[PDB]
Amino acid sequence: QVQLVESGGGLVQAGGSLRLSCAASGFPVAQEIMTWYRQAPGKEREWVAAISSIGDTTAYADSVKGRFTISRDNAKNTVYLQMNSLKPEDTAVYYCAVNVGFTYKGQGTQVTVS
Amino acid sequence: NLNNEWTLDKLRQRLTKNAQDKLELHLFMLSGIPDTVFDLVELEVLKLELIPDVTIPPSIAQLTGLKELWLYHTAAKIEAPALAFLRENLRALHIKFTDIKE
Repeated sequence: QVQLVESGGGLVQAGGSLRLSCAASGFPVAQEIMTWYRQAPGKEREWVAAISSIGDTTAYADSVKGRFTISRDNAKNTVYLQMNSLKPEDTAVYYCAVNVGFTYKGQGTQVTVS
Repeated sequence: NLNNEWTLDKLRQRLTKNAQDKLELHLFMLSGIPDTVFDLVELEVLKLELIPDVTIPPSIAQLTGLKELWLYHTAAKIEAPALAFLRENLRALHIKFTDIKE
């Protein structure tokens, strides 16, 4: 019954900042691996960033090295996808996935970047 | 190239002191185990998370002080000498999985 809803979209050019929320529900289990996937129209799955089950160690793709960041807070069972200094080519609808039986992909919120 | 990437000094800087008072070396989100991690025989607890198509090298026998192995969502193959060394030296095993094959 765990559902992953996403928000935080908008319109902004390069040098912006947004935090996509990977909010989970059902019960507090926000201590697992959250694999982010990005889907620009006309392509297929591409991994963005994953967080260890410990939660203290993680890494992102080399294309977003030093800019992309992820964080989480178990108080309300959500994961924030921190963004800063985004390239104009990152305008896509993202997805966050946690592997508990299924690789659950959320609803997906589009982010518009000029 | 991953074995070439991680030098001994970088791994020793990656060392952690866990709550159980033992030398911890944590590797997360890697294609495989770098063979340089087996050069530091002072390792005590080894944590590996999301390591695909990983085969345990025979070089694991160098880790005399290895006691704890953590396998998080990782299915691993093992060599016969490595299997013997783990059968005769391993103390703790942390298995986190989501499927039988893991």
